[PDB]
Amino acid sequence: KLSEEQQHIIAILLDAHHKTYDPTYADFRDFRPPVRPLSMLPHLADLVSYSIQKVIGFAKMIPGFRDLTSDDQIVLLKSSAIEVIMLRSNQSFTMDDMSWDCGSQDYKYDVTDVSKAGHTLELIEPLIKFQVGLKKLNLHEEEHVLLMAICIVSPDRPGVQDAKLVEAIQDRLSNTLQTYIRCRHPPPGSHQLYAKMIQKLADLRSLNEEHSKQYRSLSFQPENSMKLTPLVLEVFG
Amino acid sequence: NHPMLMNLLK
Ligand SMILES: C=C1[C@H](O)CC(=C/C=C2\CCC[C@]3(C)[C@@H]([C@H](C)CCC(O)(CC)CC)CC[C@@H]23)C[C@H]1O
Repeated sequence: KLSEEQQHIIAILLDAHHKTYDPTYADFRDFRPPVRPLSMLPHLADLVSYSIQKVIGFAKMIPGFRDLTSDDQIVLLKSSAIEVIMLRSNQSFTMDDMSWDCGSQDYKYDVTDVSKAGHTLELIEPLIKFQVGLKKLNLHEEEHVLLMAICIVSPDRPGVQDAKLVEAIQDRLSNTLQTYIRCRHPPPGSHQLYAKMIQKLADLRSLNEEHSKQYRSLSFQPENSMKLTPLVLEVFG
Repeated sequence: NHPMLMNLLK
């Protein structure tokens, strides 16, 4: 049985995601256009920049998040942004041809497109494997939103100060999730589903680390960092 | 210092 509090948490997170993820992708017309050797860097930098803004807007709505110091909010968002972008992108990802399909041909991104943003298969191959293994969980939208919120409120991000508080917020989300699965996810889809979802959070840490390495390498060249956005530079370094 | 992230967080 989901308590009243746990049902509330899910309603809040569903709404927060609905208010921050336009599944029609209408705002993509505002990005510098896709061109198809770092020819996708302007478009994809704009997409990621927009996505960071949407991730922040979702985070602010996570119950308990606002109770954190303004400093702990910052550290959590800086370290998780790329991971929550990779998670929320699973909604446009399609196993049909292993691409992110955002409404139209111009806005359909494949392995070649990511490599034309400056990344290598060292990143891209595990990223597609992650997206595939995530889609294969066939998560309920309730689970998807709890996983993103649990990803953001992680007490072990380096620089976190009030870890005991971040832990308490996350536990209340983790318990909600464990209870949701038990109450509302029918077998066989439910079999070790929580353990599997937690495994996706570890896979994201490894994705974050390789993304960071390639981003530092990309952005060290002032001519590439010139093509990024002020928000990407601020959040990614 | 993260002025833009700070502003977006309210
Ligand atoms: C609204 C959304 C749609 O589901 C589409 C989304 C797709 C996310 C993607 C697919 C293409 C390649 C992206 C941008 C990845 C790459 C490695 C980021 C590239 C980067 O390092 C970002 C600064 C250089 C342009 C991260 C997430 C990936 C973001 C998501 O927020």
